[PDB]
Amino acid sequence: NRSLIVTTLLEEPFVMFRKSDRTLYGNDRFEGYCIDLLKELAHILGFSYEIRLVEDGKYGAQDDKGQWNGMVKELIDHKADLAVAPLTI
Repeated sequence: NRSLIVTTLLEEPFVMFRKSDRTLYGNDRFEGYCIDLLKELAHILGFSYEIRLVEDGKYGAQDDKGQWNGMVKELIDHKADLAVAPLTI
């Protein structure tokens, strides 16, 4: 039942800006493919989420210490629960 904290980065058309004439709050800032996937997945497993921004604007990028940034280090330090955007395996 629990809001799996989403960090995000905007990519086209995976996670776009939502452009509407409604006033958009947070999650409503973002439209796109993985948003529709996330709604599907919440309808599957019956819990919830909360979309936030990325910590620096990056997809992510390791250094030579193993030091990531972006959404990658957002899920390394476990300071999001989900990361709705295209992230490579």
